[PDB]
Order: sequence, then structure tokens, then C-alpha cells
Amino acid sequence: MSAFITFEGPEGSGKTTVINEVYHRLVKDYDVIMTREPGGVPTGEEIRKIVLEGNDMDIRTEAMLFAASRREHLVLKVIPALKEGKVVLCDRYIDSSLAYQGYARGIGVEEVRALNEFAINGLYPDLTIYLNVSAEVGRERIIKNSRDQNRLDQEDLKFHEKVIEGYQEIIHSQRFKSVNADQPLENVVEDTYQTIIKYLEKI
Amino acid sequence: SAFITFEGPEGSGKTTVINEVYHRLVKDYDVIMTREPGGVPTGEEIRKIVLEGNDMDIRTEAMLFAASRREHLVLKVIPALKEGKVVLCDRYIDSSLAYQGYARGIGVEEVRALNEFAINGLYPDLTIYLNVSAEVGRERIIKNSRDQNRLDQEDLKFHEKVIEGYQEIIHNESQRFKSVNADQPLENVVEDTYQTIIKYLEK
Repeated sequence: MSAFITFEGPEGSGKTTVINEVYHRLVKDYDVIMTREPGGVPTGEEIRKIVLEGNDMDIRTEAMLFAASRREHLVLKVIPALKEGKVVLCDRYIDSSLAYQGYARGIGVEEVRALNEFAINGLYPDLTIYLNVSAEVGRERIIKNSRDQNRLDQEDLKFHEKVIEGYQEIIHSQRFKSVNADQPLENVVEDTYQTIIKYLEKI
Repeated sequence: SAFITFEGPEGSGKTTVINEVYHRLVKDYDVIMTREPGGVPTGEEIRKIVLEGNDMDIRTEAMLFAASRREHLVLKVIPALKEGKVVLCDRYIDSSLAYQGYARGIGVEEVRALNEFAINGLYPDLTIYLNVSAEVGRERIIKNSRDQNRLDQEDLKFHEKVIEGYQEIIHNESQRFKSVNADQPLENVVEDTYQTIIKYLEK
């Protein structure tokens, strides 16, 4: 049957790699799609461009625009797939907004949750993989992946720590499954894949 | 000194923009503009090998363009930077990544490795991305083509892929990147680019 599976984690958690590798394994046996907001949905792309073009934009305005883009992605892409009985793998969803805008940026987690409950109208994921990386491991991955940087500055280090603190508060319901993302990526992929098959096959 | 690159797909107004921005900048800054390989003889000779090729392997092409890029860098750009000049360049590593790495399918991590070898740590201080939507870009190309009234399918698909490659590169949110809305009339694209550059130089 259908399943809406989201992937969450801070920068440096291996998330992009993980979702892609898992998608490539799952597609052999499941009617699966992989997406990331706005996912090619034109209204979502237009909304997101307003944020990209913003100049010192108010963070609550940004959050509302992201929530609107989220809804467009959900109604025009995700829900149609779930109605066809597909497995939908989504790279970031409500929890990202809560950790980044709510906690790290300081709007407030409850405030951003209220906004996002309006946007999703009850459509919480069936399963959410939290790629649980420590700040230090994540930092090295971020430096490695960053084309132009060899060390992170203090502002970036602190923000990364605050995002992790936020996610830790959020994950402390049954939809969340944590995977140890401090392991080599090959193991993070394997643990994630096994977590998902157990959910899908109800074993 | 500042090394500033301009990037964007065909139909982004790049040629017009760099030329007009340079004209204004010359009045107030010690600045030069160069079109890679910039008349550097070795860079030109290396490039000619590609231009005269017959069904040449794309990796061979990429390595030759990288060697040509390095000659431009060591013989023309770096000496100008060392003299305190601002150097505007019409294409650089982001173009190779979007075109060769993503669109032509060599692989982004592979082209990144080659780019890194070629530049030996010399990243732009500032990169202006002329962010055009595929549809406006398409229409600009048709407008500027004296021999075509419509683009063929293959060319449309390739254009879309290059834009998608650039979108992945700016999703990385590196501070050197600054996105300019290239869907606007060119007069506005020029103005926004010029204001972006002066803000950086006066910081």
C-alpha cells in the first residue's frame, strides 16, 4: 500500500547520499518515487524564487512562503502519488521547518508547528528517518562537501549545533526512526534501507 | 584584488550583462575583463585541439579545457590579481560542473576533481549567477538566433539539464554565489548585477 516516508537530519548527515541509494534499492521491488520540495511543481518553484530573491526577508514571511510551497508540493505531487499506492520518499518536510525556522532561527517550534499543521492538514509522514549525526562528524562532512571552504567559521558551527539541538528536542513519536549517521555512509545506507523494509513489510 | 566570475546558461543574457557591467565598473575601479582563455597563446592552442576534434571523447575534451583554463589562470588572471586588479571572468568552474558534470553526464564529483586539479585552490571571491528560467532562456535564444525560429527537442532538453545543474550548485548556498534574476529585462539584470558587485567591492 502507500507510504509517505520523509528523511530528516542536519547538514553533514549523509542525507542526500542515503535517500538516493535507498531509492535505487527500493525501486526494484516497490512503486517508489523520490522528491524534494518544491519538486518541480511550478507554483512551488515560483514561491521559492521569491525567497531566493529576498533581501534580509523577515523570517516569518520566509516560513509562510515555505509552508505554501510545501502545500503545493503535497497537493500537486505527493498526494496524487499516495492515491496511486506509491511509496513516496521525501527529502525534508515539516521537521526541517521546525528545527531550522522554529528552533535554530528562533521563531519558536510550537509557532512553526501550528503554521505547518495548517499547511499539511493532517498529512504527517507514515515514517520519518532521522539521520542522527553528531556535530563533529557532521562538521567534517560539511567541510569535505564544501567546494570553497577548508574550515567552518564560528557562526556556521554554532548554527549547525543549534539545528541538531532542535532536532533532538523534536524527536524526543512512533513515526521517528533514528539511524546512527556517525557510521560510514555505506552502513548508514544499509541501516536506513533495513528500517524502511521492516516498515513496509510490517516485520 | 577580487576575482569575480559570471555564470549562467545560454539565454541568461550573460554576454550583454558582463560587457555592460564592465563598462560601468572601469570608470571607478582598477578592473579588467577576460573571456577564457583570454588570448593566452598556449590556452588558445590547447582549446584548438578540441575545436578541431572529430567525435572526441568528452573526458579528453574536459581535460583539455581544464589545461586551457589553467594556462589562462597562471599566465593572465593571477598576474593581474597580484597587481591589485579586480578581474571579471565570463566562465569558470561552475560552468564546467553544470555543463560537463551534470548536463553531459560525466559526473559532478568527477568534474569537480578535475576542476580542483586545474585551479589549485583559486576560487572566485564572488560569482554572479544569472538565474534564468528555462522558458525565458529558450525565448531569448530564439530571439537572438538569426537562423532559427524554434529550438529542436534535443536542444530544449539539454538546456533544461544545464539549468538543473546550476540549480544544484546554488542549492549548496556557498557565500560566493549571488543569484541575479535573469528573467527580468536586460536593463534590470545589468543594474542588479552591477549593484551586487559594487556592494561586494565596497564592503
